Amino acid sequence: DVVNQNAQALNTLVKQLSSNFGAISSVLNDILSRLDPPEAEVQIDRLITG
Amino acid sequence: DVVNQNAQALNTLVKQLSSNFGAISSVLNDILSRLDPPEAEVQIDRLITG
Amino acid sequence: KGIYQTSNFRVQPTESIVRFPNITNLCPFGEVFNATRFASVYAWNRKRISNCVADYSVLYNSASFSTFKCYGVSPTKLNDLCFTNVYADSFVIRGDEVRQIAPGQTGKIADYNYKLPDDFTGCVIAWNSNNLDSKVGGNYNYLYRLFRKSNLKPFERDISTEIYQAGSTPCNGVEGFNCYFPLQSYGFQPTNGVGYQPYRVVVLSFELLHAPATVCGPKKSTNLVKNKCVNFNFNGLTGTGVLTESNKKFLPFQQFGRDIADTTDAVRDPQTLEILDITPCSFGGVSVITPGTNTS
Amino acid sequence: SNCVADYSVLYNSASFSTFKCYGVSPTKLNDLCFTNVYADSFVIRGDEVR
Amino acid sequence: QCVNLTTRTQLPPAYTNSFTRGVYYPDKVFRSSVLHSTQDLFLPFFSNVTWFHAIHVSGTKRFDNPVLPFNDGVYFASTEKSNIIRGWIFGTTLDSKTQSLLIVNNATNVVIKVCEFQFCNDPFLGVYYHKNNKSWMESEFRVYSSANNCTFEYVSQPFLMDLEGKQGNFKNLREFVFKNIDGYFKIYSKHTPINLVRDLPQGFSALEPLVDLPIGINITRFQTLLALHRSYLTPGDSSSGWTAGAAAYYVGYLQPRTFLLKYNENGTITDAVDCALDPLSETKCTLKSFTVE
Amino acid sequence: CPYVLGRXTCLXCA
Ligand SMILES: CCCCCCCCCCCCCCCCCC(=O)O
Ligand SMILES: *[C@@H]1O[C@H](CO)[C@@H](O)[C@H](O)[C@H]1NC(C)=O
Ligand SMILES: *[C@@H]1O[C@H](CO)[C@@H](O)[C@H](O)[C@H]1NC(C)=O
Ligand SMILES: *[C@@H]1O[C@H](CO)[C@@H](O)[C@H](O)[C@H]1NC(C)=O
Ligand SMILES: *Cc1nc(C*)nc(C*)n1
Repeated sequence: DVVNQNAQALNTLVKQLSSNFGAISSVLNDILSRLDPPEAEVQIDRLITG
Repeated sequence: DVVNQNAQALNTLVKQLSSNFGAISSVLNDILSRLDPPEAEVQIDRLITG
Repeated sequence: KGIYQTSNFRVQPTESIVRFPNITNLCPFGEVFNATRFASVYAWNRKRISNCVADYSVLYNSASFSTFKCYGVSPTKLNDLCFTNVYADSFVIRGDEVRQIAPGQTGKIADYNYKLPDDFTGCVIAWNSNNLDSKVGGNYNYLYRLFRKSNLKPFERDISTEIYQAGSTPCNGVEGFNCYFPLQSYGFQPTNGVGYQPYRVVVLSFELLHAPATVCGPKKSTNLVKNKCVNFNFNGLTGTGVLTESNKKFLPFQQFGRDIADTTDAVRDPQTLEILDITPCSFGGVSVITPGTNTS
Repeated sequence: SNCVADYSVLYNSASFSTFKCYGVSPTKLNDLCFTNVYADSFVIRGDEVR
Repeated sequence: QCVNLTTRTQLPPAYTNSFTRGVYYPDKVFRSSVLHSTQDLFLPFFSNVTWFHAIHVSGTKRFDNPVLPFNDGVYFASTEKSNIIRGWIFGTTLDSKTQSLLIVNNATNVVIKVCEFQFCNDPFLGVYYHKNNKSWMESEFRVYSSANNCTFEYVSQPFLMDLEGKQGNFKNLREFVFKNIDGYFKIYSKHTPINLVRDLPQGFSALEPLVDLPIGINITRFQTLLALHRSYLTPGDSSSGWTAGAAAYYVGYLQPRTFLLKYNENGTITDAVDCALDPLSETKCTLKSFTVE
Repeated sequence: CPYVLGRXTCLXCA
């Protein structure tokens, strides 16, 4: 159970990188290649907080 | 004390639904009846985060 | 004295790579923005744009756009991107109704003639056309839908000419008292004040970085290097990593591949249709053992 | 007070150049009721409309 | 010209089970060896789908082309052996007062048009069997009486299309999903080789995306266009002297549902969970696993 | 004018 809980916590941490957290996307590179530094700053701030 | 702590935690969780969390309101339906889904979505995201 | 963790071992990119599809023709800027005739707003014209380079700098000699507003994309990024399916919606409105060609807007044009979706990705372009669409006796060839029983859905076109029942007596297919024709003529004159003058509107709609793209900006493609940490630009999608050969079998409607974290880890190269796997260059933790800065 | 806010009858003869709502989306204006309605009317020049 | 058919035998409508069909690819993004959850307009698992026949026992005679609602999208399944279902009609009032979408296969091209068609009450296509040449040649195309003031047109490349009225088993299953969102008519499709006599078979097939048409019209009703057969063995006038080749089609309706799709190692969707079917499937979607302990 | 004042697409004329 200890090994299962630790592996599940790490895999949940990996899988939580797919969330948007209220931003337009979950990929940093997709945000950076479609927006100028101001609106990219807003969306990356949302992703950073999440 | 254990019973009172659990009941107080549940009542605090219920009473925290009245907070605005930086949005324009605390009611979901009042936000949804005054705003289109673009301008509603920011307030709903604030309530969701809170 | 002790052992301390530090930043993980990172490798910097060596060069930059741009991979765009082989497209030579320019996009029909003359056919879209310099057409001889424009459609009415109730019968707005939709044109499909494909297999070309969006070099809008050639518009700089003869555009003079008064309204240019993009929604899903910053304008300064427009030269560095690729667009999957591009549609141009062309019509003519009044000068006062240009503000109704924004999403989430109300008004006669936004409700009965032309509506934009709430999630709209694209750019609205509008310019004054008083020197083209106005004549001295009055140009009445541009129509708008004044009467309708309900609001239009987004990107819906209504070309019906059924007689509108404005009161309580039924119309029986004929016009008369409280029974009006739904289409009405714009009155365009050169002596009209601004806001009563004709405006040509082109709305470009596209979808970005999720499908294979065919319209691309004026970026020169470079050579494809592998097995090295590089900065890549695949069809407008930028990033950093090592590109290697892949055994992934992409379906013909697919361009990108994603893992469990929903980051792009596979791509189809647009020039030579081969599948590449993207792997980040930074890997491996680093610790430092010291006997103390005071000691040594 | 005591009237129906059917602004579609303005579509015949108004031709507004500036229309900006602040506490409410325009598309929600047909679905709401309004309590303390006041209209402030005046005349300025164009450069002060902003 | 519009011909109202006769000699139809009236039977009550039939219904069957959709099982685990109607699943399509939600996006154009490759995923492999993953369990991906997404919400979209899906046909629910084990849905009551409507069953329509084209048969001439000779002795019931069924030629089913009714006008059905469109709702939030349509799942269409066709079990055929010899090329009876040729296309569909989408619209609201299906006359000259509104704009309507024709999708048809007239045995030479695929025609997709968006016009104000004055549609017939009984629209159909026709194949004539020639005894003197042992050939099946297309003769009739009675879908609309007029088409005026219209915007979207598409004609595909020409082809030679087999029209012999074969007998035996239903050999081909063709599944489609039609959606009408934001002025876009999205068509998803998949074809499967089958061998069965009747009813909709159980099984899984992921419908790959076919097309998105920018039609920009209002769609509430739809109607399937079938092809009948005429020969020397079926005498009479145009209204009565006809027969129907055997075919079946199945209609279901999509609603907003959350599905859990399974991408295998090659990137093909091979299984799915409908999270709102029963609490077992809700537990499956919460666990992100198909197996429950 | 395509129509007279009050009729057709010229309802809002004069
Ligand atoms: C002919 C239509 C081509 C469509 C290409 C896809 C969209 C890519 C961006 C194109 C921008 C449109 C022109 C913008 C010109 C801006 C000039 C100005 O601000 O004065
Ligand atoms: C679509 O058609 C139906 C039936 O004709 C009608 O009730 C509905 O209002 C139409 N939709 C729009 C947006 O006009
Ligand atoms: C076919 O039937 C419809 C409805 O019964 C009728 O309106 C139409 O006139 C008929 N057409 C012919 C050719 O009989
Ligand atoms: C099928 O339709 C196309 C498009 O109208 C036409 O060119 C062709 O001749 C038709 N073929 C037959 C057999 O009717
Ligand atoms: C000549 C003309 N035409 C229309 C439609 N309207 C007016 C007022 N005048």
